[PDB]
Amino acid sequence: PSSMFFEHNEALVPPYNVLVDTNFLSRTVGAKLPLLESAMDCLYASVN
Amino acid sequence: RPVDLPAVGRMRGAELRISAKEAAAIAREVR
Amino acid sequence: ARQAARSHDI
Amino acid sequence: GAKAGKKVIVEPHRHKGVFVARGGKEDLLCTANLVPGESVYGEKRISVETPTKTEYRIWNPFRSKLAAGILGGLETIYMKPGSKVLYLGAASGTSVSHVADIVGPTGAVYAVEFSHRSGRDLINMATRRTNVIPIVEDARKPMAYRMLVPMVDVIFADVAQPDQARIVGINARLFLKQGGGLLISIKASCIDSTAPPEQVFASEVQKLREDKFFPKEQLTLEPYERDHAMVSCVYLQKEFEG
Amino acid sequence: EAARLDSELKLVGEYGLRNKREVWRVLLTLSKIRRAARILLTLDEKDPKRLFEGNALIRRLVRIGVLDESRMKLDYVLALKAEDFLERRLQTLVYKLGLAKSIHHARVLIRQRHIRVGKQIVNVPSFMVRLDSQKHIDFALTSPFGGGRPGRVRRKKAK
Amino acid sequence: FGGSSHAKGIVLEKVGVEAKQPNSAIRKCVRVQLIKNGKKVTAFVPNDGCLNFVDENDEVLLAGFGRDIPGVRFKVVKVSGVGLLALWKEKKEKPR
Amino acid sequence: AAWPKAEDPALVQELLDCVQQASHYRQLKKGANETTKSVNRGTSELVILAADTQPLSIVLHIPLICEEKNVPYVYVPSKVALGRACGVSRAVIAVSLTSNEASDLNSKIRALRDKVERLA
Amino acid sequence: GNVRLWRANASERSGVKATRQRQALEYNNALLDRYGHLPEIRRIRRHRHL
Amino acid sequence: RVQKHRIYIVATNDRDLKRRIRKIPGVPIMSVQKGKYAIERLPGA
RNA sequence: ACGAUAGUUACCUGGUUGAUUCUGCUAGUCAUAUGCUUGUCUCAAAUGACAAUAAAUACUGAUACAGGGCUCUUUCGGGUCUUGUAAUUGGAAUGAGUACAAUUUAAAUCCCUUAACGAGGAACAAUUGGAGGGCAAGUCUGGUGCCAGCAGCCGCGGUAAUUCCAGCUCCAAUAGCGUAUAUU
Repeated sequence: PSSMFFEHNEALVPPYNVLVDTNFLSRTVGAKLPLLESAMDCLYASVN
Repeated sequence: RPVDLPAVGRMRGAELRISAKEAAAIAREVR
Repeated sequence: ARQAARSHDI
Repeated sequence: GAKAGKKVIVEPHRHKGVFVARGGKEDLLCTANLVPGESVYGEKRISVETPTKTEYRIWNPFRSKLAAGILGGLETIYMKPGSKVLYLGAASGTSVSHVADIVGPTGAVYAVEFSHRSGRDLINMATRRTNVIPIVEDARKPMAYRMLVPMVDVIFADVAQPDQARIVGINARLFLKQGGGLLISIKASCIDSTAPPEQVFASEVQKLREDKFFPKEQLTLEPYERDHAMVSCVYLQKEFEG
Repeated sequence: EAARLDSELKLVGEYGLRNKREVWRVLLTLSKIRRAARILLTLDEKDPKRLFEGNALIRRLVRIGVLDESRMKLDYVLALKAEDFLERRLQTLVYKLGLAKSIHHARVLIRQRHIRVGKQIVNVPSFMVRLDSQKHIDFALTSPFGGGRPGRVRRKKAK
Repeated sequence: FGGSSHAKGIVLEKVGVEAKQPNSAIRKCVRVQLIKNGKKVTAFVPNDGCLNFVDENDEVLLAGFGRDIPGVRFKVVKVSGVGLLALWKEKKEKPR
Repeated sequence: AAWPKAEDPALVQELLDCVQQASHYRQLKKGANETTKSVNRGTSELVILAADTQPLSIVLHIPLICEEKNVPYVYVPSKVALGRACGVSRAVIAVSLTSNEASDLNSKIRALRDKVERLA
Repeated sequence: GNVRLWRANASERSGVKATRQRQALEYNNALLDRYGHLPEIRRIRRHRHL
Repeated sequence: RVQKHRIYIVATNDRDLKRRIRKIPGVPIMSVQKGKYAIERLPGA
């Protein structure tokens, strides 16, 4: 695929598009974590 | 594990036990 | 503990 | 280079109409010319004397993104000989001439130019080749030629406009048969300069599915143009024709 | 991890740095500044601490010039990138200006003291060049390409 | 062993001095007597050449050995206070 | 006829600013023939055409190939100011600044081409 | 939190119908209104999974 | 979807899903680690 | 008003099993010991690799010649087009070092000025780990002949003799890194 340099993605730039999994969502709100705050936390990046 | 249970302590029915150390642990996180 | 391990090294 | 007068042969290409002229050190793309023996833009053309009248025309891929996509090897461009082909973006009609040569004397091309002088070139090529009718008006307002375009099967589109998805949405809604086939050209720098182009491509795709298409193939026409993506999809159904 | 390694290898290639040590230096500084950007987003709008810190920091960042002057928003300050940072790196400005034929060529010039920023010679190719200082990047007067003496090899074949 | 990361010991006898295969580990093994506990164990040297340098009754530093004879846990690292690997690269001489 | 004319409010000055930037960065082709060859080779990022030029058919025939290639072309009302903004000692009526893969001038081109894209 | 759209006439798809298609479906309908009470056909019309 | 576009960052918590996406290159992996989030294969962090 | 005058207007179908397909098959410690390596500049825990700061070991051509070079899902298969060479030459730039002086200073050193020298590799002499491939009139061990295994500086001669994979290949870190144990 385009912009794929040998198992490195050069196109992934903030605002990072992330995908949400079911079990991810489940255990996160189990862990009482504000999803978007914690996402901007780990990323230090603007997310959609 | 059930997702609805809060994590500050344990729950029996509608009763939530919170030990003195956990409320003092919240007393550490506020300061 | 680190002092104990250091002493054993000595 | 592929200098004039060399002896090359022509063989069929897997899409109907298009042939491939291979010879010596050069292999290149070509199409049967309807109006025999007359150039369009000083394009090169290939003669052949069959046991006279038959002559082909080469395309430059660097000139037409349609050509470039075919060289990249799209699956199918839906425009078989006989198929009514709407064009969008009749940029003086070069690729439009090529696509007219594809759809032949039984087909039809309806073209849209918005600029006037480009349109003069366009109607000139229409005056030569009878199977293309021009339409010079604003492609954003398909009310402007709803009296003039009947139901076509394949929409090519290559306008450089930022509202491109909603443009093709409305033109499709007014001019496409159930089981519509379309190709569209994406200049990521024209849609959104800042973003990474692959995501630009994705957003275009999702707007198109929002406008009720189904994408089925997509590629960067890379070694002929930078940051353009050809997208192949179907209107309103899954398999192509019907 | 192959993504990390291919990424850093690509970075040193497009900007011929010396090592992943230099790369991780640039990365750790990016981490500080994007972390400060994130905590500034953790403050809310029309909070005067957020207003003052944000305008001061974006002023700092367009003053060094790595931010484009068109955009002045903390979202884009958070969307900043190390490609822009190594574009800001001194030697890459030399190669972009065209005083050298290659990036390694320009790094050698900065090592053996041919180019100056404004007044003074700088030996280090990783100097932070500001937007105000990007103009005055030229050869030394002591450099043979600037003037003065013809040079060592010129002298030795002229002998 | 013990709590330490290294151990000093005394070369008893390079058992496996009658070996047929060069790089076999029973060639490369040597019984040592760790000093503080006075205990007999056996250890491996990484290379037969270094086995040629090592002789008896020399103080031996050794450590853990972690990655045809699995179970020998130690490997000799320094003899008479000198680095076996530096001898093996011929960097220093061995004090006798 | 020159309906993609640029307006006064600092738009024209931004054009001349990026023009001088491109003359320095050597990413600029100049004069009608070289602009023609650059857009023929498709390398041009954007093309700027004067409007005070003795009869305008030159900067009218250029937008034909600009309409072919679909490159942003824009009308500026002072060719002598183009000459000064390029640093020529001669008045220029046609200029074409091309694109490279690594520059912040490229971001300036992106902003400028978005502005003229909203313009026309 | 859904607004679901269901059909009535549990099988009777929408669409304009060709003449024999709707004659067939009206035929089956009134055919039921005769024979709905036989045990066999009654059970496989009342059989619905809950 | 990830195969088709290759622009996202997936956030899951199954290790088998993790193996699956780890099979393909160039995708980063988010999982909460009971204190916070935890990113696996993104280099810019 | 036409509509179940005793809602029995109920129940009369709760759902084994099996097959196939698609996935699945460690890193941090201001933590101690120790090893290896150290050309420049600042800096300093107790002169200094304990740290920390910046960065040399070179840059650019031409010409000649060869035709492979790589990749990888699916591999006696596919995918992509200019790549190389212990090739022949040409150019420049020089900082470590060498160093007249001047200056600094209680006297010196260092800093800042400074004339002159100071690159062709066999050198102005990069390191540390890991993995791999190639081998004999050699050795050792196993066996229903030639196979296999481990291995191999040791070979017939020969030390002023040899000129060998002629400097084999690849991964990592790089003026720092390895290993042990405790670990987390």
